[PDB]
Amino acid sequence: SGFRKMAFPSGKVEGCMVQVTCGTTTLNGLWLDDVVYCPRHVICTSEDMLNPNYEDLLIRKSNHNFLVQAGNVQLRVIGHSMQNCVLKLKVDTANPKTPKYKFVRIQPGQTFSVLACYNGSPSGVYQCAMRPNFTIKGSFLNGSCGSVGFNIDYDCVSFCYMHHMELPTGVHAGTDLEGNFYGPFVDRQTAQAAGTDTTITVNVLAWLYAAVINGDRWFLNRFTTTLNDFNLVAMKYNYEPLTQDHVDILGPLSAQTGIAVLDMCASLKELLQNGMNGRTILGSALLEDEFTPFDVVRQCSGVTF
Amino acid sequence: SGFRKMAFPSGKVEGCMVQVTCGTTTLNGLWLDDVVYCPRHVICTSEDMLNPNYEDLLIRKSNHNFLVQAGNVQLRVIGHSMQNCVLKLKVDTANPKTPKYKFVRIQPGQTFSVLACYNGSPSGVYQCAMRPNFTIKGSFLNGSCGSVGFNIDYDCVSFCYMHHMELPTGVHAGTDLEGNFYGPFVDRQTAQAAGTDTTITVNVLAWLYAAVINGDRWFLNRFTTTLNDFNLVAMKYNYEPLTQDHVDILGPLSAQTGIAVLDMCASLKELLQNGMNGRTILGSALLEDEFTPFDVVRQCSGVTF
Ligand SMILES: CS(=O)(=O)Oc1ccc2c(NC(=O)Cc3cccc(Cl)c3)cncc2c1
Ligand SMILES: [Cl-]
Repeated sequence: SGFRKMAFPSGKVEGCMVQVTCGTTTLNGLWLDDVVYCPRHVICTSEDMLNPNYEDLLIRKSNHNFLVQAGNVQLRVIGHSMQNCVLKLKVDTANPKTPKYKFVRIQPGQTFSVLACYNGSPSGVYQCAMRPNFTIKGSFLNGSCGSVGFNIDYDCVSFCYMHHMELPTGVHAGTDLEGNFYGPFVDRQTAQAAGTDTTITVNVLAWLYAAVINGDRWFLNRFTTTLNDFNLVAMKYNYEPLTQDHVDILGPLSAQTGIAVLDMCASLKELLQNGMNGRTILGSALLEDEFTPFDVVRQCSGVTF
Repeated sequence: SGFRKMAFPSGKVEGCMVQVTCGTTTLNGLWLDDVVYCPRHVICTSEDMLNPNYEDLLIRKSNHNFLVQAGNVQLRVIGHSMQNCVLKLKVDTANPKTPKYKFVRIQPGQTFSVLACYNGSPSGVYQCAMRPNFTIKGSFLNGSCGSVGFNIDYDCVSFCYMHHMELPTGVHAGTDLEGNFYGPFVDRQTAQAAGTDTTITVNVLAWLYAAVINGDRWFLNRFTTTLNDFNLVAMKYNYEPLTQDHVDILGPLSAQTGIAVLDMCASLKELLQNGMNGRTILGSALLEDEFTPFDVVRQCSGVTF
């Protein structure tokens, strides 16, 4: 029993965190096999950041311009290349702590653990979701660039995010491990704004199913809805549209609790109209959207209370 | 920017998690040097739990009755003893991954990271506080017994909790690493209830300072109060008393934001008698009490491990 926002154990990832220095700039890199991955903006000055020509800045660099530090050991850089917005530094030693890994690009609504690092040293781990506007609501300070987001499904680490920048509203933007940004963002200090954010509807529904499994039923009602009527109402509250794919994904939780997805959708429409009335759901006074349907099944028991 | 509930990197602890089997029971153990620590109830059947005589049950066991598994390796048990509610199993091999460690007993209000394990395998990491009623609001399933709570002090791991049981309300009870329970609980299948819980006041104040640092100032007011006047309000809303020690501990956050502790207390006083009025603080509609003053300074300064 109990439901917590839970991150994956960060051990396999901590053993990959290195410090990357290029001139006066210092950020974090990810050491996998004989390659160190880091944001390509490590080669820029603050004066270059407005309109950088990364290809032109990179061609002017040599392997000895990059200082890579793993704990108290200097790693020797023997090659450098760029893949989209990520810089790949070939080193002379394969990381003996390299876990079984994959590079995965995630869709909005998906969750992951972030190992926040400063100077190649892990300082904290937290759980978060890729927002529908492609930003992440992280907790990042100066020097956190290069920190990674991951999922550890079974014994394999799947890397899905690398931190690059903070937008003016305090939210964060980054890339997958192939250097492709999530969202309409660029690694430039030009004016960039995150689009209007919305609530991840399928995730709130999954969290309502988790509350039912944990014994909370006060919000349930005798109503059901069409999928279209649910969307007309939910979109008025800045909720993401619920697709037929989302309904299918909630199928196992619906089977386990005995509450059809469109029946749970009717509880949600009521919650958005009535508020909580001083009540809480799983210790929260807001509807929680950073738990996917897969997270709920993984965390929760197979017997409803 | 950003403020998240963040756990310590779990790496140093994951390297200590082992599986302990005694007959039909399987739970987790902590392997430090040549000793494996686990709950003493691992030696009990379900009938034994009703009223156990642990010394009598233990004297009937031999070293070969305990199966200890570290990854895919069988550890040889060469001795067994009991310290309060923890069983200590002497093994032939010292853990090569043993970090620098301490065993510490924490006070209610202090926070820690929990590495939830099943079959000696870490599956999740979350942050939580020792409640004033000595229970922890964890997220635990069957087989999580023996999972540990910890903090990191520079490069030293401070072990403060070992999971033993779940109370009927879904909250959890456990011991320090010396086998001494937190709270008026016993390791026995019998009726046990958690006392009425209170809010950790100094922690809410620290979380209000974190909101100010992050730009949330709507709750600030021109007013100030006294420790006497405030503690009358605190008693009335089931809040823990605020001591002069708590005021001193909040000193650095007070200096950084320019809001005196009794000035922040008058904001908390108003939040209790009037509510949030549809507003949120750090994305929350409730006053958060699971972040200590040290946690806030650490997350707003970028301390690494
Ligand atoms: C005082 S503060 O604002 O919280 O400190 C920061 C500073 C930089 C932060 C940072 N790095 C950048 O945004 C630098 C940058 C600039 C323009 C383009 C690009 Cl691709 C990168 C990432 N995360 C949190 C950050 C907090
Ligand atoms: Cl995805």
